[PDB]
Amino acid sequence: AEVARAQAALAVNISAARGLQDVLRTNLGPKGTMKMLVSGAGDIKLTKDGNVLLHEMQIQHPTASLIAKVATAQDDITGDGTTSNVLIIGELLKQADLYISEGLHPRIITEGFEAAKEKALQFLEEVKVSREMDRETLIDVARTSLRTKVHAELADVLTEAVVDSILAIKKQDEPIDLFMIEIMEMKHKSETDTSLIRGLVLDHGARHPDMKKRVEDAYILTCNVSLEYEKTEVNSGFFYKSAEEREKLVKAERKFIEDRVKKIIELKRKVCGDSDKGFVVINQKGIDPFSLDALSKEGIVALRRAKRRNMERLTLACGGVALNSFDDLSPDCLGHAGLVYEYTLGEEKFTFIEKCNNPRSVTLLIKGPNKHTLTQIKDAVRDGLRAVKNAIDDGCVVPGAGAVEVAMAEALIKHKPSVKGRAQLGVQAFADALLIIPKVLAQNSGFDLQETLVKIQAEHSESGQLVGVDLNTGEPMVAAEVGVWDNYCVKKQLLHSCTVIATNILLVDEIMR
Amino acid sequence: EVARAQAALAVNISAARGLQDVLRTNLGPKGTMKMLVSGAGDIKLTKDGNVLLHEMQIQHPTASLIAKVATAQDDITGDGTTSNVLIIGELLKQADLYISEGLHPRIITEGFEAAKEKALQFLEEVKVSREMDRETLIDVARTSLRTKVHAELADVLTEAVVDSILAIKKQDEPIDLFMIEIMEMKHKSETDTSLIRGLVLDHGARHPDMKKRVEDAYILTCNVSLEYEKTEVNSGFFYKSAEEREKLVKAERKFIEDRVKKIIELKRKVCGDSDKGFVVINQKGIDPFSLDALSKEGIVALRRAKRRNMERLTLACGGVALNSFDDLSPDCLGHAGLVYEYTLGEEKFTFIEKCNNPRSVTLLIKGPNKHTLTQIKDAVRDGLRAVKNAIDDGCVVPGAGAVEVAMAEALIKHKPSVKGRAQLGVQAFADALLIIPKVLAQNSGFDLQETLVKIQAEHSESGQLVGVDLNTGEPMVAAEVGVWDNYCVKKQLLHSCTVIATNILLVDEIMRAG
Amino acid sequence: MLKEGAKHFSGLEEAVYRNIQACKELAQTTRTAYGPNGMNKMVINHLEKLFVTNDAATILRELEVQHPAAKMIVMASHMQEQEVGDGTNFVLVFAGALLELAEELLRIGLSVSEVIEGYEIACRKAHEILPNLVCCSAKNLRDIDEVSSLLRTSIMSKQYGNEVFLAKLIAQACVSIFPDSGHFNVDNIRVCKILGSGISSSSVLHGMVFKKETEGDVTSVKDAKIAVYSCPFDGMITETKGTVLIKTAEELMNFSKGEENLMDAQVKAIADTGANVVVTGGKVADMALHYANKYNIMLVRLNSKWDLRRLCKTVGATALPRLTPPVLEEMGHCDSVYLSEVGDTQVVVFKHEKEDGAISTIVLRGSTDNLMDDIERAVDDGVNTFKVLTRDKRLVPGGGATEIELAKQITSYGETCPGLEQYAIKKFAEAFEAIPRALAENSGVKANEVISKLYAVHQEGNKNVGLDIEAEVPAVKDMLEAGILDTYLGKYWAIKLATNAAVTVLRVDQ
Repeated sequence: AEVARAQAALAVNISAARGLQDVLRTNLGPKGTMKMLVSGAGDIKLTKDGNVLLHEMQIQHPTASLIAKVATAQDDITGDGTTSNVLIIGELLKQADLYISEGLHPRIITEGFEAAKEKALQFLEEVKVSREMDRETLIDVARTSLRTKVHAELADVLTEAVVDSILAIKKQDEPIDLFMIEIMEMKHKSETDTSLIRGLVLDHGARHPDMKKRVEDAYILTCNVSLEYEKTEVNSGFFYKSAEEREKLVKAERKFIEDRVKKIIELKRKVCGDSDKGFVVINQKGIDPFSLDALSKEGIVALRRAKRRNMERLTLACGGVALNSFDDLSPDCLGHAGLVYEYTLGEEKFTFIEKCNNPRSVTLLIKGPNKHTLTQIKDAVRDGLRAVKNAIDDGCVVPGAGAVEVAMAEALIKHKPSVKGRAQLGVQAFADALLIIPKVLAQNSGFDLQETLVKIQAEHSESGQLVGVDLNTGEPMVAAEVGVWDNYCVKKQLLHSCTVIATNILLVDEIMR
Repeated sequence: EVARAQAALAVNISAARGLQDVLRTNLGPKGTMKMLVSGAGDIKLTKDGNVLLHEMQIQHPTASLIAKVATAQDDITGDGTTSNVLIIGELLKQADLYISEGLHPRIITEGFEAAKEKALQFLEEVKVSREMDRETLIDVARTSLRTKVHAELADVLTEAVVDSILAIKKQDEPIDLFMIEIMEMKHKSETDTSLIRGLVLDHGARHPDMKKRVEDAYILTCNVSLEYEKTEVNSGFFYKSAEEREKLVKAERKFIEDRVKKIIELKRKVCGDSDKGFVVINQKGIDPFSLDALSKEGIVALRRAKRRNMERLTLACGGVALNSFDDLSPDCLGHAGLVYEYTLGEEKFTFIEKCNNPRSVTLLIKGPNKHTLTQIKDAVRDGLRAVKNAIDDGCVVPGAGAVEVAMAEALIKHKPSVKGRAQLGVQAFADALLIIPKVLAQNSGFDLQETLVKIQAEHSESGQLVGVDLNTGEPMVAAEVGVWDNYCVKKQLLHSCTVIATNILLVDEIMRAG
Repeated sequence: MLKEGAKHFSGLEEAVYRNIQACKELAQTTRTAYGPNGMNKMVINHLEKLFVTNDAATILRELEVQHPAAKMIVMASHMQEQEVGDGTNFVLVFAGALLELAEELLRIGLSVSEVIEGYEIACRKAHEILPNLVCCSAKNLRDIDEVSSLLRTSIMSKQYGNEVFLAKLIAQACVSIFPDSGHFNVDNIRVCKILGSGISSSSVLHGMVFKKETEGDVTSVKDAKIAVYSCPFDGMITETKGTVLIKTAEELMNFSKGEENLMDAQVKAIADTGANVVVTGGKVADMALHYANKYNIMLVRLNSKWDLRRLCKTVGATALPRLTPPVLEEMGHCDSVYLSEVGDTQVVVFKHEKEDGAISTIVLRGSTDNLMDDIERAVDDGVNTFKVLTRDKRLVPGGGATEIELAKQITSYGETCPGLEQYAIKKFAEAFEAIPRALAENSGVKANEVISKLYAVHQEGNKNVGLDIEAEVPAVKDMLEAGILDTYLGKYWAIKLATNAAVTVLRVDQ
């Protein structure tokens, strides 16, 4: 079959690499924009996240393979640098391609990349300082982290709720949040808003007037296999088949209901006294109006529709045990929630299980009237938290906003590699690949990239002042000053995926078809 | 037809490379010859930048425009046109890269100039003031001829070069419009390159055996008619008057045997013997029987001379010019300590040689008489102007890129402005310098990168001027090597490279119309 | 170019690819055109004249090529032939062969100067061991078989069949008659073909052979004051009149009568100018001729410019139209001026032969000129293959034996030398087998058979090939030991001249 040979085998690779990469430069930093990718769903995705648009819909390329490979882990490792991980290699390549365009080995030009990344990783290790887990210190990062991920006003509006999520951690060890992400979504009258709630919240509740609003002593009966059955941990069968069967089926349900609500109410009677202490059954299916009423007059707080994953964080928050039945139970299995509350904002009834015995979780209620809003404003949350958590997860952090960028480039002293130009050339595209971070930011504003960038060097060419593109104005700033800082996980890891994939290019000297 | 701005600049810069690239060895011994059978449609051979330009009918304005200013250096140096084109388009390569990324075409053109200076300042800084001896000029001779021809061919050439200019250095004339007398000769081989401190006489006298070896040359360069003409000629000519023709027949040979006796007496006055050689050279025809009278007197009486030769005869000999031989003192005619009347082929080419006070020195080459025999003549002749510059400038620096890096270094080693703005220009500017050795080294050998990091680190380690082995690709101390840049040559083309590269960067449209 | 610009028909493909092939096809023609061969190549002139030759320049002169590649080099074989006889048919093919090794080196990616010099380097090395290849020298230029041994070669180097008696008759033509000490004359030695008899019947008449009719009575004296005239008699009459015949009638009878004694006048003034023979580039005039028969002036009714040339050349003659009583300028040279019949045609003969003015004019009998021409082609060379103007020619093996000798030698050195220089010097000693491959074809065998043995014969300076069955299986002839030898000289030239261009012709990409 068809074999692509030599520079033809090289071209479409670097061609589909850099060009599609060049497609993406509307973004990466608050001076970047959102980028619209409509998936097969007809969904409107306006995103500044690089990790996102790769996998969703990307013009068919063999090169579309390795790009989806690396920037995945970039969102996986850090959560940021993903919008960053795009723009490095093309610069590196466009610069490196010259040497090959000048007839030098992708082999030897590989070897300067590898050699150069060290002293930048060194520089990263050098130019970083410990940027403490203090929320305000993380704010400046969370401020800036979401910026490279998304729009400032969106990067900003989350930064409040963002670090608070990573603030409630138990000394959790993750670079990212898991349980601090509890995504509640409401159709709102404000497109961008998020309600940050500590601990788990349940998707839907069940409200009843006799049902206690805020339960400070809450013995949590997690519930399943609902009132439609009679003391069964297994869900039984139904006959709706014939219009007559539907009639004779649903009447016995009351008794099936009656059993469980009974089993429920007397379970409150054991542990809680009669109504004396608050009580909560959480019925993770619907709550039948009798038992909805009958548990309510009981003093029980009966909760409709908690998720199986809500079930999962449920018994950890109250520190209790889940039950798949409504039925009399050892009191230990009833979880004690120092707070069970249920909050109805509009249509949705948000159960607040608070004073979570494990505050492994917090809850983010995502707002928007519109999908793309509700879609996107959720997106910024998800990457940024993962990113921003690195600011708390790593006491070390490292300056963002270009401050460090021109430095390693200045310090690289490409002639210092003297061996061939195996290194000495591959370091040249390297300092170039370094500065794409100030470029696009200096780019996206007025002037040029260089016009500001050439300041940034000549500015930091006065050494020790770590200067970079002021994130929005495309003009100089010192990123160490404001605290605009990219995660120790952002900047350290990023070079790794960058150096290897552009190398993978250079190691492919042939593509058969 | 029109192309705007960006589209205007492409046709400019795009036209340069391939054009430019053909010359990637036009310089040093590695320089590759190029043959026009197509220039006018005629078989030829050439290496020079400006010359090859004009030689080919060159259709593109890009090709067209520099040849005009490339005429300047080839006028001045004669070579480095063999060079300059290379930095120029590589410079053109640089500026676009900004505008490619985007940047204003002004500021890049703007940023070349302090660059054009700080580098020219480096010229002041690098220029190696040398005290010219024939040997120094020998290696100056061969560095321009290596650019031209074989260093082998540079050898027999070098002699006459540094020797011809050697007698004009006596004259203390820093330039040579004399001792530029060159001769080509019938031979199987263009190898022969001969040096006559005097002249060489194309025309032979219609009478052989007059004085075949003129030892003492007493030269009256004479417009004189010793052929008035012998028979019926009236004013010297035929006409419509018999009455005048009837009177005008006899005085002819009388006016001639006059000038015969005017030479006869002159010879014996100049000589009194046939021992001391003697020469008469007519700008016109002479009677052979006049000659016959004179050829037997010890003269070589010559005819139909070329007024140009008369000069170097009148000058390098200190010769003289009259319309009447009369008698003149023996010394009253200019002199060449020997005259050698020389036939190779069927024509005697008389060497009036060691012409007393030569201002002119004659360079004979014997050859197959092809554009081969041309490819040698041009070769020496710009080196002549090149080595002439070494008379001009006391500063000659080596070539082979020993200059470029160290020059390209500083302005790159530091932003000479410490502006990105200028460095935009400068990084564009100071970069193109390296084109010459880096291709030549790779033309001859290994990738530029090594020699570059060599020559740089070398210069960085040395500061000694180290330059390519132009058939290897390895840097060698180019001063000692002898590949040598007149501070004349390099500085000019530097200016020449940049001074054009600006307003041509500034052509933001071209309409085809006029 | 990419642009509209400049002037080139070489470069890129052309330089590498197309010039080499322009450097190929004609060398490809010359391969069995040189050396012992049965190859034959038909050619038509601007005359449209059908003719066969294994000589190049004949073929060459009418060949036009947009490239200089094929174009420029042919001067060398001429520059060669300027020096000598054949070996010229070898000159180019030597280049073309060794050339296309470089385009391979260009495929192998070897630099020009890197490709260039090793040849040039070894071009010496050839010339260096080339004297070591002197297996003999030329003893008696007077001897026939001394000379015939050689002459057979360029003829062989032209064509295989007729070489022998040619090599005989050419020394029987007495290349002897000159010292050839630095004095040798092919103006005094001319090949003049009688159309008639045989070519084995072809003779050599020492003294000018002019097959042109000896007109009327022979020379006044044998030291002939010679009047060579382009148009000595154009007629003395003009008949223009009333009728351009008669109107006043007796005015006619004047000039047709008054014409002829003006031809007498001229002819008497041929006897009066003193010419012992008058020579008419123009026509003879019968009354004049009759007067020239009275005055017994030898005449030539009609004279080729070629005639007039050699006439004007050697006599010191000047061919002139004369409507006047003639003037000797031409005068004499030749001290015996005769009439011969060879092929039984009147041969105007001029002989002064001094060993220096010595005229030995080959007179070719034959019933075909194309015959006597492709003959004269090899005959052109043999005399000037004989013409070295070293009486001692340092005779080196003929036929190409010296080739394989240095094939081993210089590639063994080409082995020893290092670098990319190697194949440069190595391809050099590989340039020989081309003709040992070329003639091996017309011989009827592959060159490996040839060359392996031409290698396995190792150092010989004898063992070689050509058109032969000895050239077939054995890969052995005596291209020395049989009497087939070569002057040391053209070797140096056939070597050197082609090496220069092959180097040079590539370097120009324009």
